[PDB]
Amino acid sequence: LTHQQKVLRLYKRALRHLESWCIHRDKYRYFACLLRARFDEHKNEKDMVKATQLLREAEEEFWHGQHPQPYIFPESPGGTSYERYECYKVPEWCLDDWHPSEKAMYPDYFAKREQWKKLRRESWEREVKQLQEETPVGGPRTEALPPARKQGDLPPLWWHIVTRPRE
Amino acid sequence: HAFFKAMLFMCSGSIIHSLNDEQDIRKMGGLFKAMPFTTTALIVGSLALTGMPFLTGFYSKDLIIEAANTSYTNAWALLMTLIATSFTAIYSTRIIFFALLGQPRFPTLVNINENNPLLINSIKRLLIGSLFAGYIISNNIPPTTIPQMTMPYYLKTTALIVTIL
Amino acid sequence: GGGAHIEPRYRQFPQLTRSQVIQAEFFSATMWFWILWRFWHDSDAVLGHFPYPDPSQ
Amino acid sequence: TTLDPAEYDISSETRKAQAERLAIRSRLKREYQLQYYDPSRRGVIEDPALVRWTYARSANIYPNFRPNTKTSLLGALFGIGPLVFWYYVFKTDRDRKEKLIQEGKLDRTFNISY
Amino acid sequence: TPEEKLRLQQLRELRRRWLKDQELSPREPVLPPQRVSTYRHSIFAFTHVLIPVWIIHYYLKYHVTTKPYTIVEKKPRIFPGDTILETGEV
Amino acid sequence: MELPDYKQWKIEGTPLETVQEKLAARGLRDPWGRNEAWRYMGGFANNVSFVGALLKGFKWGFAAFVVAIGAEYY
Amino acid sequence: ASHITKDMLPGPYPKTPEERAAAAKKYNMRVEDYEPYPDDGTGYGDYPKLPDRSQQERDPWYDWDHPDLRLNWGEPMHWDLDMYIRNRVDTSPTPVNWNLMCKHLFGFVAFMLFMFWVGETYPAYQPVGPKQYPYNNLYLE
Amino acid sequence: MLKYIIPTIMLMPLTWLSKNNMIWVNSTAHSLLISFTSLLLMNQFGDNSLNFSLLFFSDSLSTPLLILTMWLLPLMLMASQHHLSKENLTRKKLFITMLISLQLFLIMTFTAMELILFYILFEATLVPTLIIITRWGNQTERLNAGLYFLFYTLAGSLPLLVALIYIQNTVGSLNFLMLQYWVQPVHNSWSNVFMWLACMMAFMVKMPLYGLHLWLPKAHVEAPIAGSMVLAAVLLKLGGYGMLRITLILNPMTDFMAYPFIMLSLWGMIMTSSICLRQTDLKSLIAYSSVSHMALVIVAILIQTPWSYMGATALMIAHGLTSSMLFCLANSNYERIHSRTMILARGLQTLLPLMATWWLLASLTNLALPPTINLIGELFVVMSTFSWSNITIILMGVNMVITALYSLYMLIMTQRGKYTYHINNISPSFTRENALMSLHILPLLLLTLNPKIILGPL
Amino acid sequence: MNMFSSLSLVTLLLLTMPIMMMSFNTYKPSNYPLYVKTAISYAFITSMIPTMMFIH
Amino acid sequence: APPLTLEGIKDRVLYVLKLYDKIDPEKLSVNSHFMKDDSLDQVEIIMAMEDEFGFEIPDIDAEKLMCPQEIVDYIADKKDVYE
Repeated sequence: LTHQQKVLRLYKRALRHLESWCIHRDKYRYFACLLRARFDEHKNEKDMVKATQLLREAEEEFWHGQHPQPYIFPESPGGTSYERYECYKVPEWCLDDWHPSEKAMYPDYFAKREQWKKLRRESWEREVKQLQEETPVGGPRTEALPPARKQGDLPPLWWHIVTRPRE
Repeated sequence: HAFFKAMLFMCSGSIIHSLNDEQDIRKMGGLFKAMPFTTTALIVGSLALTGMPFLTGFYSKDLIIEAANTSYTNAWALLMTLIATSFTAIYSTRIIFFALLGQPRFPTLVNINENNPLLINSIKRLLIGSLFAGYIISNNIPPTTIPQMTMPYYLKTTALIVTIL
Repeated sequence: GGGAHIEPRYRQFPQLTRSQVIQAEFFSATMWFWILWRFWHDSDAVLGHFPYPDPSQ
Repeated sequence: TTLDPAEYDISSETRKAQAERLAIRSRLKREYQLQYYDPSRRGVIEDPALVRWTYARSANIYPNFRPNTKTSLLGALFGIGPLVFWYYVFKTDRDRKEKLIQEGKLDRTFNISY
Repeated sequence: TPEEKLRLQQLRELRRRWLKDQELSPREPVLPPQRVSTYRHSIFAFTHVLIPVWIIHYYLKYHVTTKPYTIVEKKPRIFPGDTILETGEV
Repeated sequence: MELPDYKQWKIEGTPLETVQEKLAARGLRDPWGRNEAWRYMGGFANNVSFVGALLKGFKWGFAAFVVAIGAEYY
Repeated sequence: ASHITKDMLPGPYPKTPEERAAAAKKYNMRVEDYEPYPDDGTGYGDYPKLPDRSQQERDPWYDWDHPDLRLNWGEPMHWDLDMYIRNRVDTSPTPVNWNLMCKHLFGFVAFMLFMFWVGETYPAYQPVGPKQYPYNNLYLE
Repeated sequence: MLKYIIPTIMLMPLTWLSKNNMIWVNSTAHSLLISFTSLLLMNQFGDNSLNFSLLFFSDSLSTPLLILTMWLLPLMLMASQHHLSKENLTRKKLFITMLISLQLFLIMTFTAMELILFYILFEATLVPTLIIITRWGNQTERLNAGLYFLFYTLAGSLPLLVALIYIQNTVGSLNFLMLQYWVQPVHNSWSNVFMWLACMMAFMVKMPLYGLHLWLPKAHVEAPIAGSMVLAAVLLKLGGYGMLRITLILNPMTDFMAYPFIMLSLWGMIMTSSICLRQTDLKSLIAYSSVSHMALVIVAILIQTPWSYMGATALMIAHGLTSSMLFCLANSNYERIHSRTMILARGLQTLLPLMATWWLLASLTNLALPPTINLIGELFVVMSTFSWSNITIILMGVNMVITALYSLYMLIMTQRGKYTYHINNISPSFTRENALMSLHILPLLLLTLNPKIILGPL
Repeated sequence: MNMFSSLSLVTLLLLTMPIMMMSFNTYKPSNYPLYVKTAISYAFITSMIPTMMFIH
Repeated sequence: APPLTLEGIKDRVLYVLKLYDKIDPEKLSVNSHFMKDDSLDQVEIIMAMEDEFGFEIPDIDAEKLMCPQEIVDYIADKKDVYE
């Protein structure tokens, strides 16, 4: 993380912590531009300690008095009912063993199920042809070419390209 | 007491399912956003929760704190139990003043729904029995003990005034 | 999906079905019919009281 | 209590060449996902971090061990310590009860059970 | 960022295409298969409640004559003296 | 579907929007107000009342005590 | 059948730079604040080179943690520091150490002395002397 | 046993005599037919006592104990067929015969009529169980655990021959427990202390203590193929009942030195329960549970005076069905995940919903749901040692509280998400996996209907 | 007088009937939240009867 | 119980262009790229959807949100939109 974008990680949560405490909507909305004037103290300057002392005093009065049980937007890392839908929980590929008269239903769905597998069954003449080439030695985050230079299939095929939908 | 919150969590449960994901006292609005009936159901319950002026549990709540007149307590106990009668009463309006009073505010696609006679059968069956709870059972009972029957000046009903403030 | 009994909104105050409000209105009255037996007939202390019970002589 | 936990410190420009410690793990992550994505695996990953975990915890602690310190002989203050103390409770017990059971009586007369 | 531009364009042509694939129900694809197959209130409750009445009452009439402690019903709690006795009370 | 059209609300009453007039001694000033003034105005100032509204407007609080009392009464 | 550096060994100073990472990559090039020096204090039966403890700890807490699964659920490859105490434990909140609850429980510690007093309703206190006169002194007549 | 050992020895010239793969269906078929003959001639009345025929059987009169001994052989053959079918047929049939031979000595044992036939049968085991650990086990460090499986039980049991023949030449003859009417008392000496010491200490080798029990999480940790003889090792540990035979008489009055066996089995009781909440092995997880409430019964016996023999009769079979059933849970979920480490099993409860009921009721026998056969005896251990003193409820009650966590510590490990892995472990709990998982609670709660037969003299 | 507590034992018996019908022994076309609600619906008046005999 | 399709977000992302009074309703509809219109123009432009949508807006959502239709693109991946 860099020093300039360290301002941005605080700036969104500076106002996000405030609407936890408000009672109206305009009461929170009146303090948006009102807090903006403090942000408009040093508009554009150098990147040295003058920009760090604006953040070094943003240690206090940001963590100091921070969010007394705030809003959480319940579908989140925290919050209630964040992972509540777990009786279903999307068991993708639980459907290998059937021993049919249980595979009687959905006839066209299984006919398409084996169809997509040939896209995964034939990708390593193309994906592994660039997997040895795109990585220089052992370097950074290893996504492929996002078109794979002819046809990107996927590169992340198929557990990510057919990833779990929510309900 | 068994009448009360099985109504109340279920009456508030229709409100949360109406929005389907916040379950916060934040972002609620006023009472009348096409919500006639369940707001009428809450104020039956919330006024009873203030400390029973003549509502559902009046023949049980009042005959005990006025049975604390003749006692042999710590005397810190009567200086601790009767104060919470106000603290019970301020629980009531807290959902009135924050979910039922102010301007309408919560996120959009307002998909409210209150039309299911399955739920209407449940609420109507309770409140008929809820209001006549302490007033039919205690109306016909063989007596067991001796009542107080003396509640003097400056010592008698001021816990109701504790609820008023 | 299947039914359009109550419409979706964009904060325009979508109206009610105008039949729940009758039953909403009825049980706001029979609860205040019960303001009858609060005072009539019921008092705060139907007991009588003591004259600061002094006269021992 | 447990902890402060010191979620903020200083930078700019302490240890400019310290970065790309993710290059250790992203090479393993590339070795992870290439092992993870294949048309036929039918089995678990070897995952040697759990192999080196339990076997260097359940076993290979007694070859590590030596009694060259008294803080390794410190277990005398926890194992045999209270084990004398419960008997120091219980030896004082059961005899004071017995003397009141031998000399004098205190029980009810309908104590068939027991 | 201009790097992920070709990303998430073919992914929408793969993931949502898989969801276009996943949205699939050919003529309600239940077979089921084979085979097939209010006012009464005549036997739905009569099998429910009206049958176990006679069985358990037989289990009590055949119980008091066997066990020496049957029902152990308490005293009369009578303030006057009445016709079940011969005397009266003021 | 197409209910939130622009140039629709166009803040006109809304005494809550007097705080945007309050910042005129500082100057911010135009952008923006329509977010917090989305659903405050219109019939959204219905504004359910004080203790009378928990008596439900005195609409049914004291209706049937004078009609029930009373006859016979000899 | 993995025999090469199958576990830890009698460390921690048998050329500790050649420990991490010829195998067991807890450190990248023996300067990552996770080189296998942290044998707590040895002599005991603790961990040796031990790709183990005093590395940065006190929580895997199931964070946002999107660059892999990587928090606690979804198997990052080789970052084992300590386990079996953390599937139910967390990081620091906004308040700090202050044990005010014993002072909060001290509210009855003043009224614990009030437990010695009596609680008769009538009459009032008049706490000046023995003129209160609790029990029976004289006879009928 | 008139003819109980007699039909089952004829089952032995039937394994290698038979055909090919028919040997599994044939061996199970004959085996259940003996189970009725066990039930029939036994369970007779009944008032002190049923001396059965002669000098080889006293009919297990005071404690039946013998029905449980005969379930297991038509119960493990269906379990051992998980991972055994990779060898020659003549080598696999030898593995069948040695387990059948294990039952025959234990059929004559638990009745045994005597004491000089007891010890030769008390040591008649440990020969077939040791061979099972050596061949067709798991990965290495087997052979030291085979040596720790010896050199303790044999180390402690040898002074019994020093003790018993010293009794046989002194006072009468120990052929008959019922000719033990004349029993001289034993006073406090410096010779008689050792006489009681060798009489008792060998029985602490099998049902363990806080001491000398390191071998017990070796045979259960390093174990045969899929809990095969591990189920038999459950009866091997509980089958040290013979303290009930011996110390009921034959120095009963030495209780002055009972205390360090009371205390050591009591603080060690509360300790070894919590010694496994940070364990990383499934087969070690049930093993330390099997120490704790098996160490509960020892203070029920050295403390005399029944209302203690009542529950201790039932507490032997309490985990004897339960821990055998838990090992059946642990023998499963290993043919599908080939490592026994519990942490790798995140993301269960969704692939196998049918056996998820069986996880619930099994661990509901440790909380134990007081109308069962488990909390019907633990209340009588309460009923005894509270009459000893008022302190004993404390350390014994926390044992009922630690295993409340320690059982549900396993159940919650099944519930996790997205499972990260497992293109294997597909198999949705086939017929052998769930029919063998049955027939444990199916007699257990059945015995809770009229629990009259599970009662000692007593 | 025998039917003072006999109706209580009937009340303490019909709860098992949705459990006895869980064994798929000619079970009802499923409607199981409805069938349970009906099973509770007739026990209440059965529960109402011996309350009147107690207060006499 | 109410479903959702592609057309709801195509209203709202275009609507907040006119809701914010700094941006006139004369820009481009779906691809304005926001540089022709540092803080408070990459956070404030999505602080309104913090009020309306508000699913906490993670750290990677800033550097993608330059292309205003690339804002709309991944929401259908998150909100699981039709077909």
